[PDB]
Amino acid sequence: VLTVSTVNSQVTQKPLRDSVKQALKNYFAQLQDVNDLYELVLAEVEQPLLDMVMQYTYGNQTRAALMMGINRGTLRKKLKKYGMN
Amino acid sequence: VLTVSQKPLRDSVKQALKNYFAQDVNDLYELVLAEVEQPLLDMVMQYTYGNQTRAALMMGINRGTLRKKLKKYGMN
Repeated sequence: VLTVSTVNSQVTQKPLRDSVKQALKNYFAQLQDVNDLYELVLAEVEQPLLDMVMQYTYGNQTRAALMMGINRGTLRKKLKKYGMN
Repeated sequence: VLTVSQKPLRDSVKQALKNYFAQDVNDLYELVLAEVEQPLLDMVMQYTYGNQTRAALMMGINRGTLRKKLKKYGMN
């Protein structure tokens, strides 16, 4: 269960989606028109995911793709997309 | 651009994967994706007050994809 630790005014522990809700919330007030919010968020999440995965598997695509649950082709598509290849 | 009150959202994702990895995986992608789509759909839908037309435009996806996803997370 993906969770994130944090420190409040005085330390705490909420799921990942919360951080997402906050960023989205914060983002809206930041406006004054959006048109590619999806791809925008995906990228802000796929890359860190890729890093963590690739880091674990010492860049071993195969062993990495097997972890995320996707085929090598796709993985390569994303890496190349985020220029990590 | 997507940050939380002041670092990027990606940092949270990275830490969440850090604590998680600190424990095997088989469908990590979907795991993370759902953890990101639900709140997204939810936030956008609430933002456009249920106006799926504005929502899809805002997200950059067709009405179908939006209905598909919303339905996927029982947000229908």
